[PDB]
Amino acid sequence: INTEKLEDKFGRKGIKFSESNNIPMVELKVRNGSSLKLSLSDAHVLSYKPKVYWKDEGFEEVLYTVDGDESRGGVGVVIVNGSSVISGCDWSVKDTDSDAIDALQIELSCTAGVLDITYIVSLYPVSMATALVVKNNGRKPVTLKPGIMSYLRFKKRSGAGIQGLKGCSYCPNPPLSSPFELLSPSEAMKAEEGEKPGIWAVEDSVITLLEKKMSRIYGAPPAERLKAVYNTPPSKFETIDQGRGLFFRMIRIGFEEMYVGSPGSMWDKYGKQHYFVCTGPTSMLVPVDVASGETWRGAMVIEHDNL
Amino acid sequence: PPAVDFAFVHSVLLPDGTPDVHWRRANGGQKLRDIMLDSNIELYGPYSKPLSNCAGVGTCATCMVEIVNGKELLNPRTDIEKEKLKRKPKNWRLACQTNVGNPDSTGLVVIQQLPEWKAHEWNIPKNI
Amino acid sequence: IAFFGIFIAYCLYKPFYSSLLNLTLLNSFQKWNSKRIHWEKLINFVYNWSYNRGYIDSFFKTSLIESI
Amino acid sequence: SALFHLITHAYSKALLFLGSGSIIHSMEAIVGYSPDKSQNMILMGGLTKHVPITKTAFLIGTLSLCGIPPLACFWSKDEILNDSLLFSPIFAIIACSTAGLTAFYMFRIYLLTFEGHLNTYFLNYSGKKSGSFYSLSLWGKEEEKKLTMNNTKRASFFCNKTYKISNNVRNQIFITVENFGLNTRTFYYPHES
Ligand code: FES
Repeated sequence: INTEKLEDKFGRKGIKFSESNNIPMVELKVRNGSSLKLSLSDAHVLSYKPKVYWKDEGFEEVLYTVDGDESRGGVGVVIVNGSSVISGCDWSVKDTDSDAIDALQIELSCTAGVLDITYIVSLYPVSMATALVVKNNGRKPVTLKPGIMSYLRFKKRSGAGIQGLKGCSYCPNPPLSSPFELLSPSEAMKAEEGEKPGIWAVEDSVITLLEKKMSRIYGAPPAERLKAVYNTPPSKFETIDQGRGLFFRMIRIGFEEMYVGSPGSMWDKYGKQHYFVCTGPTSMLVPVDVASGETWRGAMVIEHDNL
Repeated sequence: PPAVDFAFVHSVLLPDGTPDVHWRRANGGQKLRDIMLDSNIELYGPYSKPLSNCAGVGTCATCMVEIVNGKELLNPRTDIEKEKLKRKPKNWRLACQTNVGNPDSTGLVVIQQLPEWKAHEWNIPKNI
Repeated sequence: IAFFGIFIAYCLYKPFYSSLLNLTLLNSFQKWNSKRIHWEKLINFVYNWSYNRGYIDSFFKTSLIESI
Repeated sequence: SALFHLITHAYSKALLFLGSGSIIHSMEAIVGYSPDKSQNMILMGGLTKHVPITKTAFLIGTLSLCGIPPLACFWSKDEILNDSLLFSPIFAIIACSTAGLTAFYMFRIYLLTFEGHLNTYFLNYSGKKSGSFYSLSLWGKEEEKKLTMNNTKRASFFCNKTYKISNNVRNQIFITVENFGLNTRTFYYPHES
């Protein structure tokens, strides 16, 4: 049980490390009964149960993961170049002395050669914050494309929206290839109503439904090349459930575009309950190049205001 | 084309602790409310519901926005902004009564939306 | 008619994450009224009415107590 | 019918006013004592989660004013319109229109207060609640010792330069000094009266 060693090294009052089925795992429980389960050595956060209702067991599950297969399910961080750079399962904790009981934070760290991709999973009493930060060490600027693919579950198949991506343009674009996929990038654009290529369209719906196949990316990086005003897309939006009365807000920091993916009717090909949505911030069309030695940051924050 | 460069700093800081700037492009000067509504940025806040505001005329003090670096291309306070708000830091104008100028206009006005419910003060350099 | 008033209140003020209506209809509501030009006069006049208090208080405080 | 309408109204709207006072004295803990804040229905927002008994009271009162038949008082207004509509054309259809308007504004009053998010601690509007929540950054030891006094981040320190325009930088250097966290961090929620 190496997680026992990590617990007596960095375990705190609200941080509990566990090891079962040879999976190193950690649970973060802040004062208000909000739980957060993270699988160590993989940079894959599985379950997130924040206190939504004011009952005793009012906390509800947010991230869609299947029962026995933690490999396919939950929010996960992703890096490509054009292949998955962080496919190595070499993540290790760095520090946890974060706050008293109110908010907790785990600092995973790996190394893909010249890149020190360190990674922060922070629990505040209403929010997950999944925050990547990389740093070059070699004498080559890298052309990586990062992303943080979250998989939010909805109780009702019809109760699905995002509520606030209007006004900003989008292109239907496949997702980034993840080790924690639910649909492949080739089938996410298949069996529709958006056309596969990067055709651009201004959104004219204050809350875009997630009933159909349409899996797209909001942002105009062609105008980002202008580095004028360029109409920066909204850095936050209200994803709603509407089967049960709650919602969430996905705040992006550092990332440039926002990917959304609706499985449509083909969620029955994988799962039988809790129809989900694959939403995450990315820098996918125009990659990010840091330097031959600088650092770059990017974070995604799910927060609720029901409490 | 003649493009006026808005910024529209949000009142709520990001979880990082840094403000978010959105850089809306909207062309010309007609009305800052109609610009922020046509270009879809949060002007009202909790008054964004339909009848919770006067919807452009100026009878409520709801679409107030703190504007800094904006002594260049604005209309002056039209005595509704000078009366419906009376004791404010004077960088605060009502978006639907103010006007950023005429079509042939370029500028870098930065307009912190929702000055109420904010944490920062903006430390404007003293005038004159 | 009472349920109609209830519904006009519900489709506006009830939020999308807790309203029992279908999202496919709630989006078409704002799609049909994304212009806000015919509502930018109706809502304007209703708020002017409710804020000037029908203008009757202003009429009395201009022509009845100021007259006195 | 006038007196039955008076009885049901004086037992319903009095209930609504007592519910409004309980709403108010729940809201004073949020916004302090200011009738432009502690009675402002817009930033009342969402109180079904916090004050359920007052929610049920105000809901029953407003539904009694709208004339709900089984669990409320429709029959007073039923007799009103039954004795009114076969009297005159002027004082009937406009009375029904004002009854519909009554349903509308009373349910607006109910919905803007109770059903929804709080609209005062809402993290899309209230920056004070955000600064109180995120007591630590999302990077730990990196990017700063902590940052207060963030400057005009118009370029976001991303080596961005401007094209042919009026101006990009100038003698305008304004330090957007943010507030702090981990101070008066409680910010209690509205408990029941
Ligand atoms: S909306 Fe009423 S003042 Fe601008």
